[PDB]
Amino acid sequence: AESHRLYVKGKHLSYQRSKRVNNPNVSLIKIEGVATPQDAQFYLGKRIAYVYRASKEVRGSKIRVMWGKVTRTHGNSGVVRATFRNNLPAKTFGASVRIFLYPSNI
Amino acid sequence: TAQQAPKWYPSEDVAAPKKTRKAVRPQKLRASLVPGTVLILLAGRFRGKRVVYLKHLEDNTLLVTGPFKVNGVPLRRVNARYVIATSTKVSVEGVNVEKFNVEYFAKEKLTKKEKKEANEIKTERVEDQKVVDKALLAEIKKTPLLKQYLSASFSLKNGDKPHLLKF
Amino acid sequence: VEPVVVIDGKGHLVGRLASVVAKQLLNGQKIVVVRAEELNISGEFFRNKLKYHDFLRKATAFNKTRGPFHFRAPSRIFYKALRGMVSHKTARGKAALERLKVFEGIPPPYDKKKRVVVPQALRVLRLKPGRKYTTLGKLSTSVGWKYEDVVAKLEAKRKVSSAEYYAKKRAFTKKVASANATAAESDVAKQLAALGY
Amino acid sequence: FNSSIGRTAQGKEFGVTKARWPAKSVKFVQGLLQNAAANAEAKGLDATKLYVSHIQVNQAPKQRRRTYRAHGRINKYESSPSHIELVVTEKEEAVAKAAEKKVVRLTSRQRGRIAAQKRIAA
Amino acid sequence: GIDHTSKQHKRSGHRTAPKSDNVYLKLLVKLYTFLARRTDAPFNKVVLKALFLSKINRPPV
Amino acid sequence: ASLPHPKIVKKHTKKFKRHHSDRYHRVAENWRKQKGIDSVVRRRFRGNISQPKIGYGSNKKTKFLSPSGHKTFLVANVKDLETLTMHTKTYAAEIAHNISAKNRVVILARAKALGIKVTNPKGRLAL
RNA sequence: GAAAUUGUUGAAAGGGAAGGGCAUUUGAUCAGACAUGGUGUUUUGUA
RNA sequence: GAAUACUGCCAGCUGGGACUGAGGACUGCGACGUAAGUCAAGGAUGCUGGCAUAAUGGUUAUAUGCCGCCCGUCUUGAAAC
RNA sequence: CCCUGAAAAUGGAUGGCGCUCAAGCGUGUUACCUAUACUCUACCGUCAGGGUUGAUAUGAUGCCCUGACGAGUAGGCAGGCGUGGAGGUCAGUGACGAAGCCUAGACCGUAAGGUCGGGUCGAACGGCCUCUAGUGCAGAUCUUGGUGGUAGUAGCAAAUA
RNA sequence: UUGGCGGAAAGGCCUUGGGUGCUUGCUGGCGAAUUGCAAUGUCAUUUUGCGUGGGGAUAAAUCAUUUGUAUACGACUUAGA
Ligand SMILES: [Mg+2]
Ligand SMILES: [Mg+2]
Repeated sequence: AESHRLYVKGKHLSYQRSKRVNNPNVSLIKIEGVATPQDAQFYLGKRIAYVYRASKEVRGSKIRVMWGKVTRTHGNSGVVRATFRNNLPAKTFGASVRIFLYPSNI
Repeated sequence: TAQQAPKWYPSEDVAAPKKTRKAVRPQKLRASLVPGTVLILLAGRFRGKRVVYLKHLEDNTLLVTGPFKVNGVPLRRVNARYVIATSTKVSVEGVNVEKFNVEYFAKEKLTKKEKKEANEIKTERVEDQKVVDKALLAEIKKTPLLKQYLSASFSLKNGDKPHLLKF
Repeated sequence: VEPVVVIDGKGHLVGRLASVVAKQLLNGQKIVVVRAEELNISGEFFRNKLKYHDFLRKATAFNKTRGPFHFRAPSRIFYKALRGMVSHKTARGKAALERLKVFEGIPPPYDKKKRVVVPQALRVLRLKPGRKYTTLGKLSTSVGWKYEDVVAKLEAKRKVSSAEYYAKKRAFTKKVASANATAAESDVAKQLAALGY
Repeated sequence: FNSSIGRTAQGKEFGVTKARWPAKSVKFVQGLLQNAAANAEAKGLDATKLYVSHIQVNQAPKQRRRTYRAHGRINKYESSPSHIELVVTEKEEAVAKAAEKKVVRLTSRQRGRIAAQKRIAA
Repeated sequence: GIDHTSKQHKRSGHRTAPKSDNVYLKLLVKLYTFLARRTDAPFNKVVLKALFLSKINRPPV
Repeated sequence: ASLPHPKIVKKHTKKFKRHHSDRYHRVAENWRKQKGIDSVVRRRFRGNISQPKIGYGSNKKTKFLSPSGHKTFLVANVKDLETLTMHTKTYAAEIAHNISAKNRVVILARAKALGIKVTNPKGRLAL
């Protein structure tokens, strides 16, 4: 067809933070479509990929991926907490990111 | 001397590990996976394609087929955590899937010397595929539009919420 | 969900719209706000004129040129209210603010596009009926904006052209609705009705 | 080293405003340039492709005198001399080409994808 | 935080393993620490503690 | 070829540097504790440099081990090298910096015969 | 033949200082493990 | 004559998610079993894939998010005009 | 509750933007955010309580088991790192290159520090057990010596040319 | 390709005619495997350079000299085949 998307779009909002101290080890993700923790409970444990590009070709590609997963819900509005192998570079606040449907329970 | 000595040397004998208590009970699959279910492949080379599930294998994998005449997916095994069990059900009674096992799919592992600088199929595999898919498509021809459904790919459109969608 | 969101600023409250839009930019949504002369501020016109005069008094004593700049256009008043809510002195704030452009009227890039509203910042949905409000264009031309009438003339011309568009669109959609109704009650129509479409 | 010197129109060639005419420095530098051209023709160079490839100036040891200031004080009056060196070379052709081999590492999935593309197209 | 009712990390204040470097005294305290550990008689513990003592705590008899 | 060990973890892989060693050239970056009465580093304010303490100490099963898994032992000649004959899987030899090349070839030959790992088998070598 | 301080070359950043801490992107640069004993001799210098 | 709400209990069942795997022959307390034995019972094992190299990682420069006032001294109190 | 009463000097502060059935005031119910605090786990150290001379191989100040604890100026104590020189030892290193110096190269230690590779260089130096002291610097309007910014700046204008 | 309309930042919208390709509106035939149980598994647009081969066009500014409607110096205003 014309669409081939097998993931859900999301936005990298910020790190986990207090009013004046942030914590880069936990990122905050807005998954689009979900507006409550009860709907966000479907997406727990799903893999997340941040997909970006670079000028230098490394192993056949100019596209590099950072992997992570959803761990828990955050707040009352469907924001989730996500942890990555290496933390997200904080210039990606507001950048798009992919939530895959695996590991599936359905 | 440059360094004097250590007064005691540590022993070089490696100890044995303790006797473990982790036996292997078999995998308890989720309830939506019954044989004959149409699955959607979430990842892999054939991602977004709808296949039919036949047999639960020994290494917790699912035996699936396209059929190969419909969408070009051969006889294959997939992971149960990388599929979506749709509610669409066909009957796979009349297919002899006990031939396939974990030794049926062997990669014939490659040596470190054989490096592909720049750049085939088992005849047993191809007539096994031809035996099973002609038994599947006879069950496919009963209810309408299943051949078209299995040939078409799955993809998420704008406005599709997977937490609200029923498959 | 959208590449660019075009917001019709008419009938909106300035602070509530700015707090919606600033969070949208910080999340990464591109926003363009049109018809900035029709924003509303709650309160009397005399109260908001006194507020702007209190703001207008404030300037650097030894050199007025480096003081706070008192911008007079309604779009720049909205930009001031929004820059107050974005942390504009950082690179993240600058990158957010470059996803925004605010206009008086609807310019020709956006007069053929779709305008949306924000229902949690609409005056008729937020204020109690009876409370007094202002129009940002009237306040801005009271404090020194020079282009209130040329925007009105351009908006009159644009509305005439848009009504000429809408008459043809309404005639076409009535033809399409007539054909859909006559091509309903067939077998595919009843099967789609059973399946929910 | 240009703070509080005068401004001039002849810096428009170099996009500056502050420029001067250091006659003694020009005399010493052009004497060294003449000597280097003489060394080049003695060595047997082309004498038409020469450009000044290297030049540097750094500080020699100072030469000190005395200055007499009010209320009977002494201060220094020091000359800051120079060490100058320069190298003229012939302007040659393009330098080099034929960079590194850049051996590639591909996974089995990448190799299967490239083989699939090569099969699926011509 | 703990509301401590005592001084944390304090030594017991009783001298063990005597401060002398006499090798025969160290052999004697090795023998008597074996005896005090395993013979379950109070005499061995008493003489083991008396072996640690300094000179002014060992007056002549 | 080393003895099996747990995963080596460094609690603080960054070097502890003296406060204002970046600021002044007279202040070397060898660690000194701030004994000042108003020192923000001594008072442990947020956003300042961290100080060495006993909590950063390495695991006793992991301490003094190279990433290869051995402990470095400095050697000067063949008789010093021969002390690691029965302890090859725990210690690795390192030739001292002041050994000549014609002795270094002898030590490398004897270590290769005895199966001993040398951590610097490239010093003063000519090619 | 050190440092302060300086010249040239190279790399990098720079909207009213610079420098630092935690974390990661990007660029540059770099260490370690990769044999192992092994059924085995498909073997040459026959062990 | 019932139901339901509210509160409380179950040595009732069951689904999803995250972090951790310390220890290293055996010894103990137990459970299921007539027994042999088995086990979730004094701390993780089983199966599989890719790569085997700057890919992970270390160092360093830069960028970004948040934080970070100049040290020493006297002083009740120092970033101190 | 709101309003009058209610006047100060650079321009100005519910923290700012702004907010009017509030994003104000009174009150109630839930959900949610996060401290170096609490719970569980790992690791480091300290303290305490114990086990273990049996043969083989070492270290009994050793090895092992268990539990609790960890802020700190003035100050006290303990264990260590480094320097000049001395007794002993390694029949130590070295003109096939000692010492020193440079090195956004590598390794070890929580740290003081130690080790290696490369460059430069040219004649002595080191590990361990002990002994000894003119033994560790950022400051003292410290001492001696050297060098900056200021800065190609102030200026080089009395006595007729 | 024909005809319009659009100046707020028009740079886009509509329309006439023919060509050409596809059509999943409906019914068929062949292909796909081996990427081995996943690895973004690579499909976008931004700027520049260098080659082709096809058009298009053949300037000024500054220094120096000069002016004094200007001027500390720069700058400004003039003149000069
Ligand atoms: Mg004078
Ligand atoms: Mg320094």
